[PDB]
Amino acid sequence: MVVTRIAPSPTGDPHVGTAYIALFNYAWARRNGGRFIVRIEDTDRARYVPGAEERILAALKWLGLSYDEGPDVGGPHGPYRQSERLPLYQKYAEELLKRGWAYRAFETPEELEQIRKEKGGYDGRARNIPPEEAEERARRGEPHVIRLKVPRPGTTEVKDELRGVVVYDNQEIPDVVLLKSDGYPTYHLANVVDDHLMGVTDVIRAEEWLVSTPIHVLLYRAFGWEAPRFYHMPLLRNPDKTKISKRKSHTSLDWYKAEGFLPEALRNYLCLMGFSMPDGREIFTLEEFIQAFTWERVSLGGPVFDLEKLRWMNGKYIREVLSLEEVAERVKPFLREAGLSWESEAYLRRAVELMRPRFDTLKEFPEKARYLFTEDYPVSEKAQRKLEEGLPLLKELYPRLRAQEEWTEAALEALLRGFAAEKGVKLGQVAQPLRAALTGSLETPGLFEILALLGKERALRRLERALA
RNA sequence: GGCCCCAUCGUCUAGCGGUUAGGACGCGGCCCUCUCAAGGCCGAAACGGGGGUUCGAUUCCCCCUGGGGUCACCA
Ligand SMILES: Nc1ncnc2c1ncn2[C@@H]1O[C@H](COS(=O)(=O)NC(=O)[C@@H](N)CCC(=O)O)[C@@H](O)[C@H]1O
Ligand SMILES: [Cl-]
Ligand SMILES: [Mg+2]
Repeated sequence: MVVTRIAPSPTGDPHVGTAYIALFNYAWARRNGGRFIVRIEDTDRARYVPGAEERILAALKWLGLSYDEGPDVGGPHGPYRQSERLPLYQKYAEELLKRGWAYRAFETPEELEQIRKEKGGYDGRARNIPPEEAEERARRGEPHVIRLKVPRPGTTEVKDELRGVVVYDNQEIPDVVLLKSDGYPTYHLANVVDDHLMGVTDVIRAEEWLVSTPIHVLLYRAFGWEAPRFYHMPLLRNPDKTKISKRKSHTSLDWYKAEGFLPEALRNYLCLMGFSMPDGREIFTLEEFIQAFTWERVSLGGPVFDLEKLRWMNGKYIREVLSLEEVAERVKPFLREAGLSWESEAYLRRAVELMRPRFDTLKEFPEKARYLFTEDYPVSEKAQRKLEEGLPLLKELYPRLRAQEEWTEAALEALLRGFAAEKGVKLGQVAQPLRAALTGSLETPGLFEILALLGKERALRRLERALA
């Protein structure tokens, strides 16, 4: 059938590139009624960042993905952490040794640096060590690595499902280290052994790996295994076209979550990076994505990750895809994180409704609608100016307001409209300064809905401090 | 620098021999209107260069340019 996987490396924050690739693997597996695996590639102890693994697993679930086999969901071919499979790689590295497909190299890091300076890259000198002496020197505990014994001279063909066949000259393929002197494997060894053992048949990873692929094709041969299909995706980029990175862009998924980006939108956005719906539609669900997926509709150029369009899409979701109630729920954490409180669910909901079209991130709601939840709100210089200029007519309106019994948006509007008429003045000349008195701002939702919201007492109690 | 991949508006893209080269973000204008948004309408904005193939190239082939990847006991 079809078995795909995402093989994150726990070395930092949950990378957006990781989500991007995981999405295409998830779609392809489901579209074929296959399996989607998660394998944690923690083989480099120097770059290992404790706490990374949980964070990446949480981020994929947050985005809406699900996996069938993995670290925390079990599976027939585990463990799903390479660090727990160490003995396994040893066994296969030694098997290559016997098949004559690899050799032991004893050079120190320093000698290798020197060889690289003279000949540029390892020259395979350890191949000239009699196999018996190599084995003997190993039993003595002498530190060493196992390298892939590339067939020289020759040519190695890689088949990319998206670009056709690409020919590599074995002279372009180094005798890569398979097993490190600390007994840990290199990405190359672990990847093939594990992809094979876990049944993967469709390898989808970014294009940065295409040139390493020939090494993998040769490993599958050395073991006498069948190679899976390869699909190399384009690399997400910084605005300056360089491979996306933390110094020039936001690459951390936990950053997007903390900024109030809806996971559904971030997901939707990531799908338009190298893929597009038949009918050009750009707002769609994860389920529609799976259903429409097709390699024929994948673009191969490296897409710039545009934060502005992401904000736009996030706002589109907030106002057209989610219900008023879903938005009101997702806003709470951000209200709490801002130290604001809401009286009740009804109040919150109405507040969110009034602001729905005025914020693109959940974090912006507490910011722009602060005056609706606390009395501790800023007053813009522009709002203060408009307040003083209209102070006189607000004083003449105050008594009319205190007299008003039906505190409804409809009633209030008819009241103020009439007040502006009799005073021979545009509603705006009385509506603008009242807005500043109530909100401390000049950019808010409709006055009547804002006036009604708090209730007669609350609204007037604030209008009074303004006239004071 | 060697090797490999890629190439339509500023950005994400549709196109898959013949189109007024379409859509989206963003940008400008207009309508809406009590502010700001949201929404609607209009607009400016692209096929990197040179060869070919073909009646006919954005599209098919070659070269150059640009961008990216890799040449690590990193992934
Ligand atoms: N800027 C970018 N744009 C788009 N995709 C990007 C990316 N950066 C990383 N990726 C892709 O995300 C997945 C995991 O990245 S990663 O944590 O560094 N780990 C690894 O690359 C290796 N553990 C796995 C390689 C493989 O899948 O065979 C891998 O599929 C990797 O290719
Ligand atoms: Cl990074
Ligand atoms: Mg145009």
